[PDB]
Amino acid sequence: MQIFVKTLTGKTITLEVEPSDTIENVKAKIQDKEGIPPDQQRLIFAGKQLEDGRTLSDYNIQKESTLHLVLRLRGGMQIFVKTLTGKTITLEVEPSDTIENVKAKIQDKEGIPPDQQRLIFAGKQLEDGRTLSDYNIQKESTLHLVLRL
Repeated sequence: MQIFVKTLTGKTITLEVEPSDTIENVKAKIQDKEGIPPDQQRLIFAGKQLEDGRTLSDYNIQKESTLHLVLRLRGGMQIFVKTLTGKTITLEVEPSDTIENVKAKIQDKEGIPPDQQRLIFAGKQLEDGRTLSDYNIQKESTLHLVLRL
């Protein structure tokens, strides 16, 4: 089971894969093969950005499927969002971003509706319309993420 990951310049990276291999795994094989760090890699198939926690079968990737690899330099503001199971999810954000916005980023990466997310910082349940600066959330600050009861 071969798949083809193609870069902007039409460079092909060919990968031997299995249905139950995750996207994180595919990104690791790319790092191994090309020297590109997984955190700079974005993978696209059927016009969908592919999520680390999902498998190739999840996305209906079969033999000789073609994926597109898109690369990012990255800017200067990350925060950590931490579940009480200990999964740390890192996010690229700006001071003027609202909690609503962060919650939409969490939706993408985890599949959790915003109305079900509770974000906690400095011991407070964070409000959707207030900003990171409002709460003095800074570079490499950690927010707790917990579910609606």
